[PDB]
Amino acid sequence: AVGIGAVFLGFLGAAGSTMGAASMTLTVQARNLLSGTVWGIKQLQARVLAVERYLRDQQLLGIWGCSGKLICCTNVPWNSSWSNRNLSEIWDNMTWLQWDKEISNYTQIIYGLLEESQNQQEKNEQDLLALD
Amino acid sequence: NITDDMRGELKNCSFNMTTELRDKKQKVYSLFYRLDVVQINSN
Amino acid sequence: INCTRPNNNTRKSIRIGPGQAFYATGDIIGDIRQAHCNVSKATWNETLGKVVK
Amino acid sequence: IHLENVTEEFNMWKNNMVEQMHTDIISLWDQSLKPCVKLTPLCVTLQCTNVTN
Ligand SMILES: *[C@@H]1O[C@H](CO)[C@@H](O[C@@H]2O[C@H](CO)[C@@H](O[C@@H]3O[C@H](CO)[C@@H](O)[C@H](O[C@H]4O[C@H](CO)[C@@H](O)[C@H](O)[C@@H]4O)[C@@H]3O)[C@H](O)[C@H]2NC(C)=O)[C@H](O)[C@H]1NC(C)=O
Ligand SMILES: *[C@@H]1O[C@H](CO)[C@@H](O[C@@H]2O[C@H](CO)[C@@H](O[C@@H]3O[C@H](CO)[C@@H](O)[C@H](O)[C@@H]3O)[C@H](O)[C@H]2NC(C)=O)[C@H](O)[C@H]1NC(C)=O
Ligand SMILES: *[C@@H]1O[C@H](CO)[C@@H](O[C@@H]2O[C@H](CO)[C@@H](O)[C@H](O)[C@H]2NC(C)=O)[C@H](O)[C@H]1NC(C)=O
Ligand SMILES: *[C@@H]1O[C@H](CO)[C@@H](O)[C@H](O)[C@H]1NC(C)=O
Ligand SMILES: *[C@@H]1O[C@H](CO)[C@@H](O)[C@H](O)[C@H]1NC(C)=O
Repeated sequence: AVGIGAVFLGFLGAAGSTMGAASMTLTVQARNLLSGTVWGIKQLQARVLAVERYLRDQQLLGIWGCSGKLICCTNVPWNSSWSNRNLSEIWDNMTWLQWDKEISNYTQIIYGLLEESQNQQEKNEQDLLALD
Repeated sequence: NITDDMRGELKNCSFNMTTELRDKKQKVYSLFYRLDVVQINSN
Repeated sequence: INCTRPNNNTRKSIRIGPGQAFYATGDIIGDIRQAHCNVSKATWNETLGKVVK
Repeated sequence: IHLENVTEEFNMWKNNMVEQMHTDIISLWDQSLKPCVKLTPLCVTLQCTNVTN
């Protein structure tokens, strides 16, 4: 009597779907990430740990090319040695959990690559607006 | 063996003290250095 | 530097009240001696020569 | 809300949150005693006898 689309659009509802259809919701996850005599100490360090995490992720996006877009692109191609999966199968076959456990080794390479690529993009954009 | 001109630095002090129970008092002794007791005022 | 008290020392527990405790110097076994410290002579002389330099 | 096509391994034995709950309940238990009253003057010699029966 409540409808199934609402609990599809609920928090962490699309964890079991394919990633292509799970792309249709991120804002609920992002919103529920943020905020929604001795004990208040524990309360308070939990709250500031949560906002410390949120600022770390916002800074990792801020050093990257996209700040509030929530869906980004870049200028580094995907190394096929990382995945060697078909482009059709990844969006309609796998869930994010098994995608994470696949690509979980290839981490902190891609981070530094994004940093390097858009640092080079920053100096290129500075050069283009300097010649003009 | 006490030297009358030098001084020992340890004193044997016996005193009343409470017990586990209130109505019972006890007599206990210990040792202390000269530098933590002073004389109050024969005996 | 070496530093010691050469006296052998026994403690003694004294119950003050309910669930209380207190430690006190009980008996002293052996020679009633005096605590002291030692340093090496020539090292102290040489280090004082360095600081006077 | 329900979640689907999902396999998750659980364990109650290597689970946490029973540990800090066992901490927190004894913690609140001790928070419920600091306003209360000690009985340090009560430990005393007791003249006891059998009840009237
Ligand atoms: C626990 O032990 C205590 C010990 O002190 C006990 O308290 C005492 O009990 C006795 C008997 O119950 C009391 O004596 C009575 O006192 C009342 C009040 O003064 C009198 O009226 C009583 O007189 C009646 O009984 C007499 C017996 O000959 C009759 O002659 C008379 O006509 C009355 O009918 C009797 O003397 C005593 O006063 C108390 N003391 C205190 C301080 O309370 C207590 O009862 C015990 N409790 C339990 C649960 O075991
Ligand atoms: C430990 O506590 C006890 C108990 O209070 C102390 O003992 C009491 O000491 C006083 C004075 O020293 C005694 O009074 C004197 O007693 C003698 C002997 O009868 C009498 O001749 C004097 O005229 C005077 O009345 C008191 O009797 C004594 N009581 C008991 C039970 O011993 C004691 O001094 C405390 N200290 C030590 C180290 O024990
Ligand atoms: C200080 O004195 C105590 C007296 O008890 C010594 O302890 C004894 O040491 C001997 C030999 O080491 C043992 O056989 C006894 O069993 C010990 N008794 C106790 C009660 O422990 C202690 O060794 C002395 N310390 C020094 C440095 O001489
Ligand atoms: C991840 O990498 C480790 C070593 O780097 C390797 O042992 C493991 O098999 C890898 N996992 C996957 C799913 O490739
Ligand atoms: C008191 O207690 C003892 C032991 O419980 C019992 O033997 C005795 O009958 C009781 N009553 C009296 C009046 O002593």
